[PDB]
Amino acid sequence: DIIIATKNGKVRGMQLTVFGGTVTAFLGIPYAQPPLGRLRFKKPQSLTKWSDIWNATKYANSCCQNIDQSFPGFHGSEMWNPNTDLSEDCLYLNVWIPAPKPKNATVLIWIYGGGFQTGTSSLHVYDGKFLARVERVIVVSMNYRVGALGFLALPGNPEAPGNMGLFDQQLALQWVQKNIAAFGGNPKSVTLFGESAGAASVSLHLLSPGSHSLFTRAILQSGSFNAPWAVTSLYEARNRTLNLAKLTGCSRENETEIIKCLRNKDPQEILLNEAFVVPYGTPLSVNFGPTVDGDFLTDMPDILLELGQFKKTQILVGVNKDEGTAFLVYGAPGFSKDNNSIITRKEFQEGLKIFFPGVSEFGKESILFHYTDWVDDQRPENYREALGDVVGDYNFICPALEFTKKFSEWGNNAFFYYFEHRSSKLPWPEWMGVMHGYEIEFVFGLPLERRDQYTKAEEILSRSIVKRWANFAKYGNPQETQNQSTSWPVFKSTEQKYLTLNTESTRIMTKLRAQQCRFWTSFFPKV
Ligand SMILES: *[C@@H]1O[C@H](CO[C@@H]2O[C@@H](C)[C@@H](O)[C@@H](O)[C@@H]2O)[C@@H](O[C@@H]2O[C@H](CO)[C@@H](O)[C@H](O)[C@H]2NC(C)=O)[C@H](O)[C@H]1NC(C)=O
Ligand SMILES: *[C@@H]1O[C@H](CO[C@@H]2O[C@@H](C)[C@@H](O)[C@@H](O)[C@@H]2O)[C@@H](O[C@@H]2O[C@H](CO)[C@@H](O)[C@H](O)[C@H]2NC(C)=O)[C@H](O)[C@H]1NC(C)=O
Ligand SMILES: *[C@@H]1O[C@H](CO[C@@H]2O[C@@H](C)[C@@H](O)[C@@H](O)[C@@H]2O)[C@@H](O[C@@H]2O[C@H](CO)[C@@H](O)[C@H](O)[C@H]2NC(C)=O)[C@H](O)[C@H]1NC(C)=O
Ligand SMILES: O=C(NC[C@H](O)CNCC1CCCCC1)C(c1ccccc1)c1ccccc1
Ligand SMILES: *[C@@H]1O[C@H](CO[C@@H]2O[C@@H](C)[C@@H](O)[C@@H](O)[C@@H]2O)[C@@H](O)[C@H](O)[C@H]1NC(C)=O
Ligand SMILES: *[C@@H]1O[C@H](CO)[C@@H](O)[C@H](O)[C@H]1NC(C)=O
Ligand SMILES: *[C@@H]1O[C@H](CO)[C@@H](O)[C@H](O)[C@H]1NC(C)=O
Ligand SMILES: [Cl-]
Ligand SMILES: [Cl-]
Ligand SMILES: [Cl-]
Ligand SMILES: [Cl-]
Ligand SMILES: [Cl-]
Ligand SMILES: [Cl-]
Ligand SMILES: [Cl-]
Ligand SMILES: [Cl-]
Ligand SMILES: [Cl-]
Ligand SMILES: [Cl-]
Ligand SMILES: [Cl-]
Ligand SMILES: [Cl-]
Ligand SMILES: [Cl-]
Ligand code: NA
Ligand code: NA
Repeated sequence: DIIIATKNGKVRGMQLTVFGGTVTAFLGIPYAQPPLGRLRFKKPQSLTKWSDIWNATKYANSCCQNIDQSFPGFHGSEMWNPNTDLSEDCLYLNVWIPAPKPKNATVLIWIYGGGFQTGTSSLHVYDGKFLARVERVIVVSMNYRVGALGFLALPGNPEAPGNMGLFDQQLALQWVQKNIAAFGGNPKSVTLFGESAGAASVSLHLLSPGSHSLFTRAILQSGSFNAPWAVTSLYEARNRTLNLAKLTGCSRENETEIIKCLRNKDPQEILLNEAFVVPYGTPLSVNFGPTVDGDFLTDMPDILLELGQFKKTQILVGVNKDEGTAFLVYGAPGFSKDNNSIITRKEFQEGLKIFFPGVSEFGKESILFHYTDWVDDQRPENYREALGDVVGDYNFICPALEFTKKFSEWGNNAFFYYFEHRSSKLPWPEWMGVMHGYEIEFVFGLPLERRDQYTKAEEILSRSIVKRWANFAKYGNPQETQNQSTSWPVFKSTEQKYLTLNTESTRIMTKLRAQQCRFWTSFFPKV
């Protein structure tokens, strides 16, 4: 029996057998008053002390969210849907500590993605027990509010100030500072890592002054705040808030009377209405996301990045080879996970209208012009691969690259990776390649489980990635120093070296997607 005295009370964990060893898991520790009733849409409130032994032996409720129902019964989509009950009462976190108890272990804090509308820390691919067992770090992950319940914005109004889900994250980082030493953890050695909207979240903690003292280093997988989907403007946010008010019958004149009316609405009413607050949205539609609230985020983050206004520390940043492919089968005409998705020039043009709905004809033409000059015009995959590249370069790869160049220009070490391995267990079709989100299982060491039917070469690749991530968190330097590994050079703004992650030869390359990213980063924002 394993009871720890946290600052708010005693929690009891459970014992886990992992690779002939043991991990102690604390699942579902609460870190805030449940944001219910009059607390819905507010910032999270501190938790009152309990005098019993809290039983932290099962994953807690997931936060209210809409489910991906586009492919019922398909593991490729459903692996991402919540695996606990949905509830507003969802502000809980998990802790995996090595056995026996460490003395001063580095802590890894995971922040999941999901487009800021979905996600949960209880997902199988976020199980931190392998990192605890293998690298003797402490893995922490938290649930945070998402969708309108987490990011509805009436800027300046504390009844719904925006960025509540980011403050949920922040309060959990504070829990680790106040409590993790009781678990064997070193609160002075905390590395945030996250993927997609989780990665964008991590980058925003690098800008928020309130999070500066709550972590040491940061890892950003397939995401950063300067990606076009990551920050809702004050314009759209209030137009989206106001729409939601109309759809729910809550249009009032006193701006607080609106919030009051959305608080007697059942969570389902709010959820089913989030889809329509945007007139013509995209598959990547972040209906309710981070805004410039003037509390968590003091200015527009592009300006903060550009003028060096962020925590000075090391970062590890990276992207996958085919970020853009997953989105094509959520709306692009002619695409389907159940065929090879050979699309015509006309279908490609229609696809740009889907992903760039309010962009001018000239802007859409300029995308076509940059991506439709190929070596071979007979190649029938040409338009199919071009549209995936368009979506991935615009939405993920070029913003991550630009974040890395700009962040490192202020003098910190940065490490950039290009993940190009397609999991042998990937349930999506082959033409979709190295998809968005399918490095995560390698980062968490799932292929280290010999029973799970990954190949040997994947166990090795995961084993090395896990080492490099752990060395990064522990030492600010993501090297594998023992097994004659390729040395990972720092990403400098001149040479822009990066490391490729794959099962064969890990190489050092320069200036990833240079041509494509000059278009997206220099020319396209003019249109
Ligand atoms: C746990 O270790 C810390 C030292 O942390 C080091 O620095 C961090 C930035 C991180 O990178 C870790 O890997 C390092 O191990 C100890 O902190 C010291 O505390 C004493 C007070 O007793 C203080 O005088 C020292 O200045 C601190 N050292 C540093 C480097 O800041 C802490 O005591 C250790 N905890 C336990 C329980 O042993
Ligand atoms: C700001 O919001 C308006 C209002 O959104 C419309 O009504 C909501 C209830 C929701 O159902 C949305 O999908 C609706 O679009 C939007 O502009 C509207 O555009 C549509 C047609 O595209 C049409 O209803 C009206 O022309 C507009 N509604 C008005 C004027 O009330 C759009 O999101 C934003 N419009 C502007 C001008 O900023
Ligand atoms: C690939 O499939 C898409 C999607 O069509 C559906 O899925 C298929 C697997 C099959 O079950 C079809 O019967 C389904 O309709 C095809 O796109 C459709 O194309 C037809 C005619 O070209 C058109 O009428 C539909 O509107 C299209 N639907 C969508 C969602 O785009 C596409 O033609 C298939 N491509 C190849 C190369 O086989
Ligand atoms: O992740 C989103 N929404 C939550 C959805 O319940 C689940 N996602 C679909 C999965 C399919 C394969 C890998 C990716 C996840 C959304 C998004 C928006 C902005 C940035 C990143 C992601 C999105 C993702 C894929 C396709 C369409 C939309
Ligand atoms: C919390 O859970 C306890 C679980 O029962 C046993 O507790 C320890 C001693 C281990 O042996 C464990 O494996 C067992 O399952 C309950 O005894 C206790 O009443 C519970 N308390 C609350 C408040 O739910
Ligand atoms: C809106 O209602 C709140 C609560 O009663 C009140 O404090 C505020 O002054 C009202 N605003 C206006 C403009 O009347
Ligand atoms: C290095 O190789 C040895 C070979 O036995 C293996 O046990 C070990 O896990 C490897 N280490 C890393 C970090 O890959
Ligand atoms: Cl719960
Ligand atoms: Cl519910
Ligand atoms: Cl599961
Ligand atoms: Cl899986
Ligand atoms: Cl490539
Ligand atoms: Cl052509
Ligand atoms: Cl061009
Ligand atoms: Cl998988
Ligand atoms: Cl093919
Ligand atoms: Cl070299
Ligand atoms: Cl390239
Ligand atoms: Cl250059
Ligand atoms: Cl150009
Ligand atoms: Na390339
Ligand atoms: Na141009």
